[PDB]
Amino acid sequence: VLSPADKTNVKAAWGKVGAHAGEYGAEALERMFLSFPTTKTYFPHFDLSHGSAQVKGHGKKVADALTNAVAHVDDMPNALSALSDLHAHKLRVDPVNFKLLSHCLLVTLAAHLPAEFTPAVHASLDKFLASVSTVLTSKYR
Amino acid sequence: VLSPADKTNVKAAWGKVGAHAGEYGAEALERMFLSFPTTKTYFPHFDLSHGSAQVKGHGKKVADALTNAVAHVDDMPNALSALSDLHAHKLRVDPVNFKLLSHCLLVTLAAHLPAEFTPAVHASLDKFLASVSTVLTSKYR
Amino acid sequence: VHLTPEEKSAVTALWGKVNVDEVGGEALGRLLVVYPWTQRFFESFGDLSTPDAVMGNPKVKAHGKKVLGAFSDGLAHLDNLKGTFATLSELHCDKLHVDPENFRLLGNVLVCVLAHHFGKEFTPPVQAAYQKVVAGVANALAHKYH
Amino acid sequence: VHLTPEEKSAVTALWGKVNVDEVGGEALGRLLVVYPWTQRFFESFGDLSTPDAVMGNPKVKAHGKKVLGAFSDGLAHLDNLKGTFATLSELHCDKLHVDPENFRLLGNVLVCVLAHHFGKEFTPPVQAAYQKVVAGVANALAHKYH
Ligand code: HEM
Ligand code: HEM
Ligand code: HEM
Ligand code: HEM
Ligand SMILES: *Cc1cc(OC)ccc1OCc1cccc(CO)n1
Ligand SMILES: *Cc1cc(OC)ccc1OCc1cccc(CO)n1
Repeated sequence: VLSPADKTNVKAAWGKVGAHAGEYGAEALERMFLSFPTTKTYFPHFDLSHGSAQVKGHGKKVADALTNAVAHVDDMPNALSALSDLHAHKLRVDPVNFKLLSHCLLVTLAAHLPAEFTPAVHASLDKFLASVSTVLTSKYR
Repeated sequence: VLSPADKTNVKAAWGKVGAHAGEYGAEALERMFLSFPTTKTYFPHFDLSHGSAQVKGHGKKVADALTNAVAHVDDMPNALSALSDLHAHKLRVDPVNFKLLSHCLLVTLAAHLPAEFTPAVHASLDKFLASVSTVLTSKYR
Repeated sequence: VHLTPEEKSAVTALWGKVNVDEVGGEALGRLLVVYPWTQRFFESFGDLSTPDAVMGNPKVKAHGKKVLGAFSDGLAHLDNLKGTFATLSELHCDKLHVDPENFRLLGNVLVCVLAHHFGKEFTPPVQAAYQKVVAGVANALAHKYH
Repeated sequence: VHLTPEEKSAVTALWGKVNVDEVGGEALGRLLVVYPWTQRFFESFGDLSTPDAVMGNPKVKAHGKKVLGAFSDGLAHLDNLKGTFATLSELHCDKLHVDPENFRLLGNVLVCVLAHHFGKEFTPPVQAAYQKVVAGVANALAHKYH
């Protein structure tokens, strides 16, 4: 459950990401694949080589989804319904994996936007990603 | 995130508790205190001996809070704000302890309402308690 | 794991009444239903599309029986769970790469199933004793990780 | 005993640039701010009521320095993290009863702090190496639980 300050912090920090969302999305995925190799098994037919065009494209997909979630932080279940169908119903992604990607997203943010990554914003972004992960790993249809 | 089905499953099942609220709530606590001793550290001022009248009374408050949660399943953050202030702001209970109590509540329900504890109902009850747990451990004000 | 002689007797008395044909399958089945992502490890088990499908699945019941048997062996060697589960640990950790938290989940699902089958006979003291056992088994399974 | 020759070189090289008086305090401070329930273990540390209060608390900064010192001890003995943290494991598990999940969280907060300080220098390969270190430190500390 996000506080008003959390919502404020998420929107401001993600806004600062701006046009780099796709770039950061891809970096977070690469960090996850390299740091936690087991996560690659969820993408059996992907070209996960470094600099992969496919991973670049997927990073943009992931980033755009988060942008959408940020715009509907008060109505995520409805906004991310289709993504939940995919991750929870079809892929049945183990929730531990969402913690891994959530952590890599934070590492990516901290590596690119140091001035924005304050303890308070860090805390807010963590809750937000945990919230998003909860929605995507739950079957609520 | 609970589905319309989870909500109806929880209402039907928990609805069977009825006048057994205090009994089941007390039993769930006793099971937690006995199975996971570390949980007792949150109740240093309590008489935690078995049969304890203090535990019996507290068991009733816990059961009644759950009944209230079931009734406000669509707006738990709002309905449980007072309890969140208590468990997340004041007591700062480690979330792992909520998983333990949730497990013990499921055990108590299974031991008393075998007909109600179907696999699907078991799944819903688990998600419901995880949901209540999240609200009680989040600082959203 | 350290079980008082009174706890050992209580645990053993209960376990001797367990339906070895159904308990294991209901535990594994509930695991798959309550934590659906665990289904990803049983691709070849056929139909797991619905709760009834999972619970009645012949392969689920048969595999759950093996799981139950592993717990029975664990109860027979509480003084040496790490060695008893060495083989199984290599399998679940090095090969399958099962996240440790899932071992804990199954252990507790089993506890819920025992509670379901024995009702009031599954008292708080008996449960506490079983919690020590499942924690012990869960730990032993994930030791190849440590 | 895990960890490749190249990962060790990467960890050692980056660590030689880490400010031992700051990073630990920043990591502990953030742990307390991001996962508020951890504040309960530091009741005597004073004001922890706000992010600024936490990050400015001298006791938090001082303790973080000891924590970082321990991480350094581990990095100097990467093949024996179990032994390096044996005593600390007794304290955190037997005495303080800190749930092991918290050890993992501190490890990842440390990683976030390293990323924050090093920026581009904290490359995916460097992070992967560090994930192995913190996972090993976390498991070593939870040893008394195994
Ligand atoms: C912050 C959390 C996450 C977000 C916002 C997210 C978002 C997305 C989006 C936008 C897609 C594209 C859907 C489409 O093709 O229409 C996708 C696909 C996918 N995601 Fe995620 N995801 C998240 C975490 C994860 C995690 C942790 C895993 C597993 C380690 C995962 C596994 C997959 C897979 C396997 C696909 C499908 C790839 C394919 O086309 O074969 N996702 N995700
Ligand atoms: C979702 C499950 C839980 C529910 C619904 C719940 C509900 C409640 C309720 C209704 C009260 C009484 C508040 C009042 O009227 O003043 C309470 C108090 C308390 N709870 Fe919980 N609780 C839950 C989980 C936990 C856990 C996991 C712990 C710790 C292991 C815990 C520790 C406490 C303590 C220490 C008190 C204060 C008792 C006192 O001093 O009077 N609770 N809880
Ligand atoms: C913690 C309690 C557990 C026990 C005691 C247990 C026990 C067993 C046993 C006895 C076997 C058969 C090994 C053989 O015949 O060589 C087995 C296999 C297996 N287990 Fe577990 N298990 C546990 C948890 C898990 C969990 C949590 C998962 C994952 C969600 C899992 C996934 C598997 C898989 C995929 C197999 C292989 C089945 C096949 O394809 O033949 N196990 N387990
Ligand atoms: C995983 C990495 C960790 C390391 C390397 C570490 C290291 C240390 C060290 C070196 C000490 C000083 C021991 C002494 O001289 O008495 C200590 C004390 C302590 N640690 Fe940790 N620790 C870790 C995680 C945690 C976590 C996650 C918590 C709890 C959330 C925690 C809570 C404490 C407490 C309460 C003390 C005693 C503080 C006092 O003196 O009041 N530690 N730790
Ligand atoms: C608020 C929140 C916190 C955590 O842990 C930090 C996990 C999940 C979560 O909420 C997910 C969420 C968001 C919106 C709506 C619903 C259910 O209607 N759940
Ligand atoms: C739906 C749900 C599932 C889990 O399982 C991990 C945890 C938490 C959660 O939802 C919490 C919740 C409930 C109601 C409203 C909100 C935020 O408005 N969060």
